[PDB]
Amino acid sequence: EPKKYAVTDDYQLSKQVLGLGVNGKVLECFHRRTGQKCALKLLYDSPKARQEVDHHWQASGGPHIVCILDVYENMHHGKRCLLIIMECMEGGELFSRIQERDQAFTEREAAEIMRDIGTAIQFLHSHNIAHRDVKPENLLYTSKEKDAVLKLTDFGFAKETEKYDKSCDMWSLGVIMYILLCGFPPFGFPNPEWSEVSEDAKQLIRLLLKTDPTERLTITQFMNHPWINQSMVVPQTPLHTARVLQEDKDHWDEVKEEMTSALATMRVDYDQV
Ligand SMILES: O=C1NCCc2[nH]c(-c3ccnc(-c4cnc5ccccc5c4)c3)cc21
Repeated sequence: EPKKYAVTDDYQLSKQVLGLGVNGKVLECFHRRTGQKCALKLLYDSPKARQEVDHHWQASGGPHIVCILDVYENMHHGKRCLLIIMECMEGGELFSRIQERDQAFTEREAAEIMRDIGTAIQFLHSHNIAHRDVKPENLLYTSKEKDAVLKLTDFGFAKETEKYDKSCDMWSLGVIMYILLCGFPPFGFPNPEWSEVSEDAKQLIRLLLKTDPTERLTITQFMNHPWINQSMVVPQTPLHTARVLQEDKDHWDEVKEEMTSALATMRVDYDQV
């Protein structure tokens, strides 16, 4: 299953960094014989690294999941490492693409995005995998083109399960959906940004952002909600999202940082009350 020969036999590596995960850095690379641009995640070997490889491998091929192409077990700097070769997500991050629109971003488009993310979580939860770190850095597009596909990645905190772990994914969906609809995170629905958002959308968010994890919707309830299930019928209402993301771009790193912190807090064995 994992290739034991040198990854450089098959791939020409670059030093262009494409992203950073808890277990390793993500580099650009090129398949030596097809020329296809790909992404290489370098994981120094460990049980956590073996878990990530195992979980991403099982999830690879599922809807809206970044696909693994190859996995290599190599020696690097005298250390045993695992190299995950993934499809190159040349469209970049979800919210950067929205930010780079001027053009109308509609509530229907947010509903289609959320349905895509929910489809990925639905696949994972039906295979007893909870992601536990769904966040802007992990939501990527296959290309900069209009027909790009949104996919989830990074299984470094994934866990084979537990209703609590799955409810942390559902909380992530509510946070992402909140930002999708107004351009700032929930950490009420203030006017003017939320003035014209439908009642279905605000109802779904409140059901996902319950403080009590047992009160949060499951992914099945999420996918059956009319805002998701009937996402095509969702009003084409133009949102403030792109404009707000541009206006607040200097604070975007802080938004990502506190979401990362909130997600890590949900993963601790024992937390304060
Ligand atoms: O596992 C991860 N944890 C943290 C972030 C991340 N990005 C990736 C990743 C994977 C594949 N392609 C990319 C990628 C992202 N952004 C790009 C922008 C422009 C060109 C290529 C890009 C590739 C990123 C994986 C991970």
